[PDB]
Amino acid sequence: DIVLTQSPATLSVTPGNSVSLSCRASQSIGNNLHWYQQKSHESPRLLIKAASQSISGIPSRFSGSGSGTDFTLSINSVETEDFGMYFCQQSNSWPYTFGGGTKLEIK
Amino acid sequence: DVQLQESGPSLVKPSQTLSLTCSVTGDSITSDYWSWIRKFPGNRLEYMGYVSYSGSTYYNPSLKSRISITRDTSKNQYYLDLNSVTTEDTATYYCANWDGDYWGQGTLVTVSAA
Amino acid sequence: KVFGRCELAAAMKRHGLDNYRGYSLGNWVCAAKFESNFNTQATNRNTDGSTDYGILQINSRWWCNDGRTPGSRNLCNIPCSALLSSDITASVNCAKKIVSDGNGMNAWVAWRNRCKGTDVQAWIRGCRL
Repeated sequence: DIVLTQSPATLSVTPGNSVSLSCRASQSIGNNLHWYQQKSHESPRLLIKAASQSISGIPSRFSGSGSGTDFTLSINSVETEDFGMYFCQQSNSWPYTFGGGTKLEIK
Repeated sequence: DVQLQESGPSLVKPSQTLSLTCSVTGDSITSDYWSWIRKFPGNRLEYMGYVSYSGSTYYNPSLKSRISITRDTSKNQYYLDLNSVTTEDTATYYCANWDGDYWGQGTLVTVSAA
Repeated sequence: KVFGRCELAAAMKRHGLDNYRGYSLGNWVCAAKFESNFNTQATNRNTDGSTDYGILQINSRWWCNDGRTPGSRNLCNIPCSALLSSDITASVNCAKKIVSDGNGMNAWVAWRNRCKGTDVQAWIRGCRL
């Protein structure tokens, strides 16, 4: 299957700072990568679809870039509400797979 | 607006069939593709499969052909069956539409001999 | 807008269609060629009361809503009128959902009649990609 790697798996940041989370695929997936946010006790929330397409209702500070095997989720000026898990998922090939997730934690 | 909601037993026995129901409110299930995803203890997410409009299904090979996804238009819901479960099937099960815009609240299903 | 063969192949590659769900890039370029002749404005009404829209001829009975078709399901949850832009973004997003059904690219009749079984790779050959 396509393996998605999210490293670093944990990221410590101070609110107000800008960060980028990585997601690399074992084989090219075009732009078919979606980013999810999952705060404890909650269902995942789709943030970005097709690698860079914006989603209505999602804060503007979230953006995605990349293509092929290397993708990035960027957060401009991290807010406290942003702390939690972020997962990338590919839909280029079946079975759909998820990255191991990156946890955004405060310093 | 569309809302998804999982329902079914939270505790099941090893070797039995685990079954869950996703109730869709706000629109017809005949207007989308429908999936099941589960999260294991440890932040590990697994896409189980989905059923598309034609009724064709795609199941994750990791499930070793023990899964079945069906629908019922008259009740506006779809289902998940997972046969011969083991403690390895304990997880939080979620139903979501194919593109991921809508997710259920998720339901923890524990597989235990007791 | 009318794309040039290579121009669309590069656009489709960028839009993540190369090897999407087992279908190589040539399949999509070939499909666009015979479905709409690379024309993003292509619009053809059908016998069953539906109409096919855009570069990839998306149907109004199953995929998009044109508000005048019997038994509309709007699986792509988008107005057909929104699939006629020079920007192929919307047609690609919907095309991906279409091909994700078990029927695959067989949803595209012209592709089935003129591309399936042929050397589809030929459609991206001789192109800078």
